[PDB]
Amino acid sequence: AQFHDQLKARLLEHTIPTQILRESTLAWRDFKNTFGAPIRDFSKIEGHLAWTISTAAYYKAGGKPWKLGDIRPGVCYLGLVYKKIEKNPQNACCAAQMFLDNGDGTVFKGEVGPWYNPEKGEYHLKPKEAKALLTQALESYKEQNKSYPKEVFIHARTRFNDEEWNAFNEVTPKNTNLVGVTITKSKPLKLYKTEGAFPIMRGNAYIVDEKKAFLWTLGFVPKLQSTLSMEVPNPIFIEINKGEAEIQQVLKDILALTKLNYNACIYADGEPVTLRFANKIGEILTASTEIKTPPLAFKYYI
Amino acid sequence: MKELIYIEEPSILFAHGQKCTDPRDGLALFGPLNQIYGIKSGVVGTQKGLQIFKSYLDKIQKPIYNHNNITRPMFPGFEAVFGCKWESQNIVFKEITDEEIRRYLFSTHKRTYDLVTLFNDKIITANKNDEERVDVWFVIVPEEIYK
Amino acid sequence: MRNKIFISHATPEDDDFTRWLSLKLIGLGYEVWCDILFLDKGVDFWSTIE
Amino acid sequence: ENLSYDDINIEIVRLNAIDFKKSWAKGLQDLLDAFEKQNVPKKPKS
DNA sequence: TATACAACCTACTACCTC
RNA sequence: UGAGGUAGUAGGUUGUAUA
Ligand SMILES: [Mg+2]
Repeated sequence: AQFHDQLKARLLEHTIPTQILRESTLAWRDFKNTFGAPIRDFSKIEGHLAWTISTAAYYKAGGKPWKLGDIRPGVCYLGLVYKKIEKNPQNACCAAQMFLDNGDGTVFKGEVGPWYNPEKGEYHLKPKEAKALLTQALESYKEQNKSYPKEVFIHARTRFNDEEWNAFNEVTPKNTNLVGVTITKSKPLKLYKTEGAFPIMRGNAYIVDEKKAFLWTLGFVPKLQSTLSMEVPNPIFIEINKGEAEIQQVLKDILALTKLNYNACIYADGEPVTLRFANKIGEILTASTEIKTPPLAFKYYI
Repeated sequence: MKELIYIEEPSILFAHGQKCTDPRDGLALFGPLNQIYGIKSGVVGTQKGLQIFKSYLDKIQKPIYNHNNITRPMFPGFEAVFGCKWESQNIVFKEITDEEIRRYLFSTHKRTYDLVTLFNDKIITANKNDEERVDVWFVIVPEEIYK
Repeated sequence: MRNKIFISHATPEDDDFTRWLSLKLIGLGYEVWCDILFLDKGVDFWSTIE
Repeated sequence: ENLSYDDINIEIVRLNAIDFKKSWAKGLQDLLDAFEKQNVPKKPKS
């Protein structure tokens, strides 16, 4: 992992799109091993390999393969991911933003300038950094769409304390609402099917409470006539930690966010992409030494 | 008995304002949204790396199939799908000599800095001291720089 | 200008009755549009009817 | 989608159209279903 | 500044490929 | 690192209650 992240950070310094391709991926039949058996056998997925590589190359060259259409107009989705640096053991926070306005165009960027927190644990933000984060996000949205958002949809893999929410409400304008959502991906629930030998279909949700629910983002998809996972699919927990919102719109937004994944050509992924891309940004940024103002575009990172 | 609710599947907008649920199928039927005329590439690596990249590009210029075509849709071909030209003729090579790696690679904290320095300095001097235009740079990592 | 009274018929037969009706109605002071009397020559067949 | 079924010119107004105003794929599938129904000849990875 | 316990958080290696 | 997933192994913070 040192090679990839260091290369991408030191070229981020110069804003040059790049793609790393191992020789084994492109020529797998030649690198035989253990009595004439390729280490990796792309004998039946070569078309999928071409799909993924071509889509990544097209996206990194300045083209959009597709766009999202069914998303609520006038909201911003922020995904916060914390990466620990143990080179003081500080915790760095990097975000990714997504909003749609003024022509049904989806603006998917990453809010960067990692905001640190000098504690061993404490996966939270101090008031100053939270204020800076929200101000930057709102200014970006207003610059793009010439107006302030009607609502902000903040989601993360952790919870929010009262300090962060107080700061967020302090920087929030007069007519903007905030909603906090936490997406945990390992809580032990498993719904086996009674009769068939195939897993539960994707899109099923259990509303345990007015503010908590489970969602099946994996499993059997009818169109593909196969499963997007293996063994038994695992649901993901969703909780409206802070703010007032309905538990159905949240789930629809989570699925909509799980749709778009420009790094691969698949039907969908288990987790929303706003957090995976933020995690990639975090790894790349913390692999380097110091960057004053990092680029926001996703081509340089992914 | 703890009823379950069902949420539909979102729709993504492809070209011509059309909607689908599988990006592969929508791309194969309608196509991308915007028009970039071509992809001018650049390759950094050994001569074998350039040969392998050229062979792969030649392969992907024409249709490919899988075992089953319902789970994994086939590949029509790059120009059929994306409408862009990405060919092996327009390649800007920057060769890494075998002696360079064989002397520069053989503490696993400085070697992984030195090799990155090699590749990045080549890319940067190509970007700043050349007239040609390259939009995406390809790094063909050999089989000894990963293990 | 909803004043005309459209009359439809068959092409080869059922024409004498239409002519009689159109003449009587025009004599009574109404306004009648018919394929027999009206529909000047050289005009598009169906666009004017529509 | 902005042309109602009640504003057609009078030459095809009595024939039922094929739906292409919502999704092109479903209209194309209807076209092939009709073509197979009426034995339209074709000459074949199709 | 530590023993024991629930509740959450991240970070690596190793194995499949429908 | 073409990607996705399933698991395993390690630690750490908070909250009591203790000394
Ligand atoms: Mg990638």
